[PDB]
Amino acid sequence: AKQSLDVSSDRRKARKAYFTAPSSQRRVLLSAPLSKELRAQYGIKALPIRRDDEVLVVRGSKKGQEGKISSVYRLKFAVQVDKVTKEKVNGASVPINLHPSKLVITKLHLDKDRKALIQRKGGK
Amino acid sequence: SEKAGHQTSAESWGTGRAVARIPRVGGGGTGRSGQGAFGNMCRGGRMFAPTKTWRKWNVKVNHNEKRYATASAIAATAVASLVLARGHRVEKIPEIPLVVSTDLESIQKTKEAVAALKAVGAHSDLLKVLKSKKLRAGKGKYRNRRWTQRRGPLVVYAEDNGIVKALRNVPGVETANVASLNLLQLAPGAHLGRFVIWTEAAFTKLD
Amino acid sequence: SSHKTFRIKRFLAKKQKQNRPIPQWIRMKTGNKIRYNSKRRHWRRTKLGL
Amino acid sequence: AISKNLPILKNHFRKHWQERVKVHFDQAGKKVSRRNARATRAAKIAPRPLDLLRPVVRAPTVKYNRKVRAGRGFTLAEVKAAGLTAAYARTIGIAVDHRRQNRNQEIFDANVQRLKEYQSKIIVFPRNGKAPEAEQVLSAAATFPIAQP
RNA sequence: UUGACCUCAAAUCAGGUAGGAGUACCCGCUGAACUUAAGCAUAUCAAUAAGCGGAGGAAAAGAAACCAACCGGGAUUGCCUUAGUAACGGCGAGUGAAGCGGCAAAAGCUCAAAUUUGAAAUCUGGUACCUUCGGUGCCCGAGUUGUAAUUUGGAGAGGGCAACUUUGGGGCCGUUCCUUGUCUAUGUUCCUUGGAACAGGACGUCAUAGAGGGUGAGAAUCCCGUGUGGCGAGGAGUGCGGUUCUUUGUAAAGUGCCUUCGAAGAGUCGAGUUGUUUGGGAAUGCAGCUCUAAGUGGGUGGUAAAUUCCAUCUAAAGCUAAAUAUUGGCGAGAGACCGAUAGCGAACAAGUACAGUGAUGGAAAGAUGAAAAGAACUUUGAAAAGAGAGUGAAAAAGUACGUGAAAUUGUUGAAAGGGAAGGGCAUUUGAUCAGACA
RNA sequence: GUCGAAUUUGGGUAUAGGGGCGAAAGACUAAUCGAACCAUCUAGUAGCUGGUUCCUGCCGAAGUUUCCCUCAGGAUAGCAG
RNA sequence: CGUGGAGGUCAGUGACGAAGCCUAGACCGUAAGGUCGGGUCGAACGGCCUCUAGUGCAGAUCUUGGUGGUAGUAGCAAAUAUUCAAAUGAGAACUUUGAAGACUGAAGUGGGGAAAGGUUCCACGUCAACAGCAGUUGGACGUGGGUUAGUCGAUCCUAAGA
RNA sequence: CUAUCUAGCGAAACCACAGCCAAGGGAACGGGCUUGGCAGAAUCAGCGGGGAAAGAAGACCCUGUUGAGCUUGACUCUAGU
RNA sequence: AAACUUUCAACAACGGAUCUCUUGGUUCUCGCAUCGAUGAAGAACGCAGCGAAAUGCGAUACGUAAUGUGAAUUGCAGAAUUCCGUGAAUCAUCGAAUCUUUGAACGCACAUUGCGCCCCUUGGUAUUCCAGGGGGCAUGCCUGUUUGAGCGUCAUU
Ligand SMILES: [Cl-]
Ligand SMILES: [Cl-]
Ligand SMILES: [Cl-]
Ligand SMILES: [Cl-]
Ligand SMILES: [Cl-]
Ligand SMILES: [Cl-]
Ligand SMILES: [Cl-]
Ligand SMILES: [Mg+2]
Ligand SMILES: [Mg+2]
Ligand SMILES: [Mg+2]
Ligand SMILES: [Mg+2]
Ligand SMILES: [Mg+2]
Ligand SMILES: [Mg+2]
Ligand SMILES: [Mg+2]
Ligand SMILES: [Mg+2]
Ligand SMILES: [Mg+2]
Ligand SMILES: [Mg+2]
Ligand SMILES: [Mg+2]
Ligand SMILES: [Mg+2]
Ligand SMILES: [Mg+2]
Ligand SMILES: [Mg+2]
Ligand SMILES: [Mg+2]
Ligand SMILES: [Mg+2]
Ligand SMILES: [Mg+2]
Ligand SMILES: [Mg+2]
Ligand SMILES: [Mg+2]
Ligand SMILES: [Mg+2]
Ligand SMILES: [Mg+2]
Ligand SMILES: [Mg+2]
Ligand SMILES: [Mg+2]
Ligand SMILES: [Mg+2]
Ligand SMILES: [Mg+2]
Ligand SMILES: [Mg+2]
Ligand SMILES: [Mg+2]
Ligand SMILES: [Mg+2]
Ligand SMILES: [Mg+2]
Ligand SMILES: [Mg+2]
Ligand SMILES: [Mg+2]
Ligand SMILES: [Mg+2]
Ligand SMILES: [Mg+2]
Ligand SMILES: [Mg+2]
Ligand SMILES: [Mg+2]
Ligand SMILES: [Mg+2]
Ligand SMILES: [Mg+2]
Ligand SMILES: [Mg+2]
Ligand SMILES: [Mg+2]
Ligand SMILES: [Mg+2]
Ligand SMILES: [Mg+2]
Ligand SMILES: [Mg+2]
Ligand SMILES: [Mg+2]
Ligand SMILES: [Mg+2]
Ligand SMILES: [Mg+2]
Ligand SMILES: [Mg+2]
Ligand SMILES: [Mg+2]
Ligand SMILES: [Mg+2]
Ligand SMILES: [Mg+2]
Ligand SMILES: [Mg+2]
Ligand SMILES: [Mg+2]
Ligand SMILES: [Mg+2]
Ligand SMILES: [Mg+2]
Ligand SMILES: [Mg+2]
Ligand SMILES: [Mg+2]
Ligand SMILES: [Mg+2]
Repeated sequence: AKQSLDVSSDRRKARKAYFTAPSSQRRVLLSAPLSKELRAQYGIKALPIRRDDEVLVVRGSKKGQEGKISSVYRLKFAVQVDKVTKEKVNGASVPINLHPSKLVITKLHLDKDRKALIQRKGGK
Repeated sequence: SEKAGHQTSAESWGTGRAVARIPRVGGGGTGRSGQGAFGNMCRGGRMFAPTKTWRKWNVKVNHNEKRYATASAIAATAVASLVLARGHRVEKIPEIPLVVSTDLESIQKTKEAVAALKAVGAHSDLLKVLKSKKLRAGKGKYRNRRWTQRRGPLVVYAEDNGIVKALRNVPGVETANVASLNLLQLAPGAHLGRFVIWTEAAFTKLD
Repeated sequence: SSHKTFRIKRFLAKKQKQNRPIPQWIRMKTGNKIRYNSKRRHWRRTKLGL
Repeated sequence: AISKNLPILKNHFRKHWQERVKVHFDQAGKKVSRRNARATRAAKIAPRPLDLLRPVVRAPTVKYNRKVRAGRGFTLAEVKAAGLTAAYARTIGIAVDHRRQNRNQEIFDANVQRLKEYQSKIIVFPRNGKAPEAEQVLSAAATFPIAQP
């Protein structure tokens, strides 16, 4: 239960903060959990989603499909996978928007900042 | 708002123009012009008898009469028929009132607190609270009252050495000091027969 | 009239540029509810009143 | 507007009274604020008792002259009889009232006794700055209650 | 002639300062009427609205020319009470305080009036330098028509005598306060339904975390957060908890006894009169005009006056935190409040569109679907479109889009109808239908 | 009807609400005049007109007395629950 | 009896379809009303014990919005007036061209301006709405182009006045 | 030139429900009620008897302890002098 | 007998009630004290690859600098090297700047984008005329500086 006077349980305020969140804050909101192999390897539970990350779909009609993150559409609160698309009647193909909470990260794109974040969260 | 429905310079047209004598908005060129105003029967008007803040909200109750109700509620907790009729699952409870050891006041973890409560026969009452969670049936859902559930056991102690924190997260379970018992908890909804679990120290202190 | 001050002419210039339909590509943006320009003006219907 | 056997009423509501209605919705909130203010002042100021010692005086008027209560401050003669100056007394936590006079020997003796007991039950820390830590008593009035003679 | 002084000017002289906005609350001025009195003029509404001037985070008030009549109390403000009381009032309608008592908060003070007279001891500015919210040296100026020290009535001052007691101004590191950052638990395991599991069933885990929100339907355990703690960053104020650099200073303050003294605010107090105001009534406060004081004096003591006492304060000069107020501004937390004709006029490109010469007046308008997957292609038509096909869980969701009521209307089916129609009781005819087969 | 004048008229300017202007009709002062328009006081008062939202059960009236600037209204007694 | 919201309870109902709506189909109650089946629909809602109110409409020349009969009715008749052919087009009494007949008759239905309007000016494209019939045309709709000063005005002067 | 008929276009007033009479009684002049006369689809152009037709909460008159303009040795005041 | 009129049902119209939904309103409570001549509030006109409005901004114009985060923005186009890095971003923070014409509005005026004066500098064969660039010129009041006025008045020639 809530124990602080600086946090509010008002439903109206919570929804307004979510839909009007700036781009930097939507990055934290768009986090995905790691796989069992990566959870043991690094020692952390979840990370914010990043482009060029290998993911697996674990919910919805696209369950079982894999791919790489080709676009993080923060404005739409969604991500797009390179090989997860829909074919229109005219023959054109459009990406399918997926929520990162319904995905599982199977491979991480690593650089200097990502490694420091992992060590900052107590990972190895 | 005290100004609601009166932010208008509307004035009655009087008789002779084949319309009702209600005040009407002046001017022209907007559609709002000529419409009724200031009336409780008019769209955009003022409600009849607008609500005021100086309505009586709190109610005085005599101090001795208040204690009479509290004593009646405490005595009702010792009657098995009243406790059962209030919806508590005390069918196979050995003895009412139920008194447990004083060491319950020193439990620090939620896991062991639940295990102790289940061991004395409160398992069925705890399961009732979990299975009764429901969505509210009206416009109170988006007024920060979204879910409803039943009331569980009440645990009464003499000294708090961790029991309050250990049971804080358990749904339907509330703790009360023996010295400051609350009628709102002893007879929820003005219904006697709350399931109360007393510690040994609290039971002695009742005298 | 032909004789006009600079202030009037500058005022008329802005009203001419504001009298145009909304670009089509704007309606394709995410979360767009604007369909037609609600502040369109015609010289014979509504007068500027300067 | 007069009918039946009823008392005559004098309800004064012929002005714009609704514009000047004060409802004390913040009664609970102000109590929290006052308790917070007392708590923060006690920590901030000193291990001092948060209040000044007051003398015992006779209430005026024939209706209330049978009781004694707390006055504003000790007189200049009372503090002089206790072996201290008025200027030093104010800095040690003793209220001084220069406009009150002494005409009753019993009241004068009682107030002198209060000053004697106060000086024997306090510790004045030196100005060097050592200031050994001492327990803070929050009420000098409770320590020195006033009793009816 | 020359050089001062006094008064009065000028400069795009050196450096400053005032205006306007906002105005919920605060300090003043000015000032109605509707209304009530069942008419109406005094009265009431009201010392209110409108108008005008001036502030702050609070303002204002404030350390008694007070209250009292007691065994006296002791700055101001606010709450409870006094009290709908004393009193005012065509004594009608109506109006209406204050002392005491309990409580919240508490805090005290300083100028004028004295010869530094063996020393204007005081201060702005300029300039150089410096450890720059300032300091030092120097040079003009202000000022004796009075700038410092010393004393403000509680006192206090000039002399004489005898004694001890008590410190000042900075750095650094902590602590407090505020503004922020980061880290810190537990299933997405099986079966059924479904487009989607966040539903149901089964088996588990965490809990000082079962607040709240998100994610394709009701998610503690999928995501953000929540709970409990840890580790940082940047400022404010000297409030204090420690350490450290300076001896301030033949400095400053306090206390006993004797003696001589003890300055205390003027067109002001007060009085008459006129107007206004107050519960204040032979006159409560305020203001105009006229008169105009005293020093063992002066004010007050709620009935005018003379005379005799008593009580109580010390006006005509000044400053000061907290308890109090707040429909404005900024930042937060909430509700037995409203749910798109409601709630602010405005949930939307709303003080917008539009109207008026102008002051001003002032709307209507929220919902496809989980995702546009917003209908390729074929065919008829000049075209809009239609008929197919297709997308979708659903086109009985097609940008005239959730659900889609009534008035009113089309088609189809049944029935009746010789200047209305509709209704009540009863049964015929047609259509239609439940109940027991025990 | 009048048509060379006490003529007709454009623009500039002056007079503002108990005020203006009037060869005078209480005329005119932005379709508004025996006192303009706008906002506020203001939800002004009304013994007067209109309206006043579900069912069943039991009981069940008065238009008369006295007083009132009382006569379309109240008080008072009566009748009623 | 019914309605919005609140405490308690029925471990109440529900995407295998909650609420709402339609239904000369059924059942209960003297009645206010309650219950069920069928159709439509898509996400919440009810029974009982109590609490609370911005709680029940046929009327107020009621408020706002929507819709009828009247009714394919009144009417679309001032300003003398139109006709033939071709071109264009899906479509021509109304557009374009040619021919004919007419009018304004110089105080004009001609040629320029002041005030006022503000792009209506010109070309190309185009006809859902607007031009109270029509429309291929337009002062309409869409996209572009266009206003050149030492000598013309403003600017300067003063008038009543401010 | 309309009206009239056709193609196109297309309103409003008004509307409790409606629309055949005679007498009767009735709020003392009925489309409805009572007793009789009667009474047959759907309609077009005219017409002004009736619908006490429509247009406006009667300006006349009275009432109200409702106003306003104007007058005067009405009551009470007031600028100026 | 049809047409017509009326009543009911189904389907289709008209219309937008009802139900459910809510980034809004309303009321209560808590904390804080910060506008402007160092040019405010407000107004006008402009600024984007493709923008009318809203929002943001000022010719450095949906932004510049700085700090933080660490890879987007997104309707399309484009740019890509900005991706193990002084670095993506319609991001956050914000202490340095820019800030058109105005406005208490300040050279004088303003129904005018009207008309002067002073200083420095540049060009036109120029201290004087014309033009470009930069910097200035309001009022009341206070303290000081400097230059003065009056037989108001002193002393000395
Ligand atoms: Cl109320
Ligand atoms: Cl539920
Ligand atoms: Cl033009
Ligand atoms: Cl708003
Ligand atoms: Cl207007
Ligand atoms: Cl005026
Ligand atoms: Cl019933
Ligand atoms: Mg309203
Ligand atoms: Mg009691
Ligand atoms: Mg409901
Ligand atoms: Mg046009
Ligand atoms: Mg026009
Ligand atoms: Mg200067
Ligand atoms: Mg005031
Ligand atoms: Mg009256
Ligand atoms: Mg009256
Ligand atoms: Mg009157
Ligand atoms: Mg005012
Ligand atoms: Mg301020
Ligand atoms: Mg305060
Ligand atoms: Mg003050
Ligand atoms: Mg004093
Ligand atoms: Mg006092
Ligand atoms: Mg009064
Ligand atoms: Mg006055
Ligand atoms: Mg007396
Ligand atoms: Mg008197
Ligand atoms: Mg003061
Ligand atoms: Mg609204
Ligand atoms: Mg469906
Ligand atoms: Mg629909
Ligand atoms: Mg219908
Ligand atoms: Mg006349
Ligand atoms: Mg008019
Ligand atoms: Mg009313
Ligand atoms: Mg009876
Ligand atoms: Mg009557
Ligand atoms: Mg259903
Ligand atoms: Mg029906
Ligand atoms: Mg749905
Ligand atoms: Mg109501
Ligand atoms: Mg009804
Ligand atoms: Mg109705
Ligand atoms: Mg009725
Ligand atoms: Mg009506
Ligand atoms: Mg016709
Ligand atoms: Mg005609
Ligand atoms: Mg003609
Ligand atoms: Mg002719
Ligand atoms: Mg001719
Ligand atoms: Mg043209
Ligand atoms: Mg047409
Ligand atoms: Mg057409
Ligand atoms: Mg007849
Ligand atoms: Mg008759
Ligand atoms: Mg009739
Ligand atoms: Mg008849
Ligand atoms: Mg008959
Ligand atoms: Mg007729
Ligand atoms: Mg009438
Ligand atoms: Mg009338
Ligand atoms: Mg009368
Ligand atoms: Mg009158």
